[PDB]
Amino acid sequence: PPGPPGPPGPAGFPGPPGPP
Amino acid sequence: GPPGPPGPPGPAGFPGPPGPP
Amino acid sequence: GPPGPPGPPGPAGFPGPPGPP
Amino acid sequence: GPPGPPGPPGPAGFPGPPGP
Amino acid sequence: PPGPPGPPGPAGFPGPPGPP
Amino acid sequence: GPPGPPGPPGPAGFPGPPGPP
Amino acid sequence: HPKPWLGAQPATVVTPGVNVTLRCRAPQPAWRFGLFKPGEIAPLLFRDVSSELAEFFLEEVTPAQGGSYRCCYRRPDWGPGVWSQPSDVLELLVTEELPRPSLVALPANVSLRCAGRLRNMSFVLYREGVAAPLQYRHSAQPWADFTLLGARAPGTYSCYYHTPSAPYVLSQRSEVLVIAA
Amino acid sequence: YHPKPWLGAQPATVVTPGVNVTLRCRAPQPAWRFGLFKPGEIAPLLFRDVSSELAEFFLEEVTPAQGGSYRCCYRRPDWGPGVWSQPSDVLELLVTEELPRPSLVALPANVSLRCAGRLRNMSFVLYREGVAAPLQYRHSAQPWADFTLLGARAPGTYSCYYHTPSAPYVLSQRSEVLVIA
Ligand SMILES: *[C@@H]1O[C@H](CO)[C@@H](O)[C@H](O)[C@H]1NC(C)=O
Ligand SMILES: *[C@@H]1O[C@H](CO)[C@@H](O)[C@H](O)[C@H]1NC(C)=O
Ligand SMILES: [Cl-]
Ligand SMILES: [Cl-]
Ligand code: NA
Ligand code: NA
Repeated sequence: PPGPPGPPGPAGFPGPPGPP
Repeated sequence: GPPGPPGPPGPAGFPGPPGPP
Repeated sequence: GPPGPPGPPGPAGFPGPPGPP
Repeated sequence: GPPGPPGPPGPAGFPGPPGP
Repeated sequence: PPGPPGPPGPAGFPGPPGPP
Repeated sequence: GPPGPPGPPGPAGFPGPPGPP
Repeated sequence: HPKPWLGAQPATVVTPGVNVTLRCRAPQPAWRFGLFKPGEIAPLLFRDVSSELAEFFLEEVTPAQGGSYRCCYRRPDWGPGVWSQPSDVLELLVTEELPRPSLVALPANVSLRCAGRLRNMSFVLYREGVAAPLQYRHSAQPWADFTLLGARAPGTYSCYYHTPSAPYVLSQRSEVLVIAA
Repeated sequence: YHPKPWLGAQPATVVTPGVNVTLRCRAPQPAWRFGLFKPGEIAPLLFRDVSSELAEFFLEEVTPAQGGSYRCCYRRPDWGPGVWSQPSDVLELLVTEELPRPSLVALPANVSLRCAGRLRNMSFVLYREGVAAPLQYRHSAQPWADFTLLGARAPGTYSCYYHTPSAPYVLSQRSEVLVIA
């Protein structure tokens, strides 16, 4: 049988700064 | 046997800092 | 069957909140 | 500099009055 | 340089009166 | 320049426990 | 070789659900930054910003995601399996509420020690019938001694402690203390 | 005639700079010399033979400049001076740190979003703000992927990116946000 799914990839870097 | 699927894509990042004045 | 590779990193987060009025 | 952020919530109140 | 956080909030309202 | 004014006071706490008899 | 630096944002004491960021800084350029828990088989991998700055994003943490984290960096050049000296452990606490403090009178003014078992907390003291906090100080040490004036001292008192900045973690309120006349 | 050889790349044809890439040339008939062809300069590069019908080339920690159109030819000494096989199909190698951001739009009571780049065979991944884990992700062969949103729970702010299916992952810049009302 095929293996289990691997883990999720890490979380990305933070978003761009908001409007004023 | 075959390896499993690749893991799902990681979460999108934490939200940004607040904006300027 | 061996476990899958990790997923990819996620993309950048969503933009921050507005700055001061 | 801008105004500071809000303080934390206070703690739970004092215990009620002895009733009947 | 933002000001300090405001003071800690007040404690909660006094409890309900005690039972029989 | 100057520090900003202080923050607002926090919210009140949840009310207290029942009294004693 | 020499050990890196590992810090956390927005705080090392957080409520559950908060997004935490661990940042490791190497004192010399590296390729990899491992995050080391105790109890884990292989370390987890930071995401590089620079050769001396990497990040590990803890998405919406849970209590068990707390504990003792260390950072080691390495270069491919060093060879397999070898890492730098391990960074100082960053102790991360994730709880919805902090252990309640004790409020006691100490060994004519009167001093009241609100004492918990956690450092770098803000200690607040309440009088009953008086809404706003009576007194508060930041304490590095896990306790705060509040002095009261003898002639306005009798009354009922409680205290709690909390982290200094949002997202706040608050201690359960201490038991009530009565000062008699 | 001298039918074209087969030409493949490992671990991928799209990689981030610094990745050790291996090229394989396979010939339908036996040969000696396997020659690697990059429009620049005139003279071709040699493979390392492993047998008469398989030769390999190892591109050390590749740079963005080592990317581009490659073909492979094989020859035998008896063919005479300067005679090569029919060239293989172009192997397009792309070496980049980050892929161009896609556009994200809602197609003209269910709602469908399209995430579109220019590059073929990528996974596309749909994200909604406030939610951590990817909404949907699907692989595609066209430069885009359609995702269907239940009209009931459809308004909100969305973003998208795409990536390579396997490690070493190269990710695109994420799209500009898309607000549904
Ligand atoms: C590339 O290969 C060299 C040896 O040829 C090795 O030292 C290095 O670790 C490899 N780099 C990567 C990213 O695999
Ligand atoms: C944590 O970050 C995710 C994105 O990865 C976001 O959806 C979520 O709202 C954030 N939570 C908090 C409490 O900031
Ligand atoms: Cl007195
Ligand atoms: Cl009590
Ligand atoms: Na880009
Ligand atoms: Na996919």
